Amino acid sequence: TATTLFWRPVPVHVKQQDREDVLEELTFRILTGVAKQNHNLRILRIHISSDSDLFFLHTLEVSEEDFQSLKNDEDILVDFASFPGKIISLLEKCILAQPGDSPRFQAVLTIRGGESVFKIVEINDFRRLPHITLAFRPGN
Amino acid sequence: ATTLFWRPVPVHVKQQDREDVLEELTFRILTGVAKQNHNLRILRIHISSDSDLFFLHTLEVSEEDFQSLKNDEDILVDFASFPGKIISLLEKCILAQPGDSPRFQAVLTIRGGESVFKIVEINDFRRLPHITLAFRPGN
Repeated sequence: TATTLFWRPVPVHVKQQDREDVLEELTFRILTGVAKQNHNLRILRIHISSDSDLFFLHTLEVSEEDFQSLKNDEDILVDFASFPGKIISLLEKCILAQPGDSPRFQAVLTIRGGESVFKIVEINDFRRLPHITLAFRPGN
Repeated sequence: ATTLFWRPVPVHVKQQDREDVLEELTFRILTGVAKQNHNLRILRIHISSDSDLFFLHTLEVSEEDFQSLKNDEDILVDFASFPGKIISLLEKCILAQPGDSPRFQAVLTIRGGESVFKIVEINDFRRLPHITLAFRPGN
C-alpha cells in the first residue's frame, strides 16, 4: 500500500568533503506505506536522486517506532500521520524561496564519507535555523 | 566589565518535579576582557531573581567558546555582534502575547547543577529553539 505523496525536483545546496558548495536540482520522492518485513509497521520513506547522475542516491526510512524518538528530540507537536505533510510544506518553501527574501528557507544535503545529513533551514540575520534534520543512507 | 543589557524577562522555569512557573527573571549581559587569560574577550550572562537570593545562574562565553557554539548552531555573526542578537531574541519573549502564532517564549530548564536556557518558537509543527545555552549555578 505504498503511496507517493510527493515526487518532483527541489533546489538543494549540496556539500561534500572535498568539494565546494553546489546548488542543484535534486529529485525528492516521499512515500508512506507498510513494510511486511518489519511487523507491518507504518513507514515514511524519502529518496533523493539526481536526473544527471544516476548513482547519486540517498534514502531514508522512518517507522512509527522510529518517529517516537525523533519526535522527542526535535520537539515535534504533530503525529506520525501528519509528519510527511509538514516535510512537504517545508520543501514547498524551499521551492518558492527566491534570493533576497529574508528569512529564506532552503534545503541542504551534507555528505560525509558517503553517508549524508539532510536539513531544511530558515536563514535569518542571526543563524541557520534547522526546522528539520534527517540522516540519509547512500543508495536506494 | 561592562553591562550591555539589564532587564527583567518572562521565563518559563522548568525543574524536575515539573514545577512550571512563569516568573520574571532578571537578566544581566556583560562583555569584558579577561585579565588572567591574556585579554581573551568574555561574554557573561547572569540570571537572577529578586524573590530568591539563592536563585543564581551564570554563563560565560569566551571567544573560543563562541567559535564552538557558532559551529553547532550555525551562527552567522561574529562574537561582537552576538550579544545584539540575544537581546533581540529576549525582546521577542518580553513582548510575546498568549494569542501569538508563532509564539516566542524563554525557557530555563534546571537539572541538578547545570541548567539549560532556550528561546523557542512554537509554530504549527514544533518547538523550534532559536538559541540554546548551558548555564551553571552561582555567580
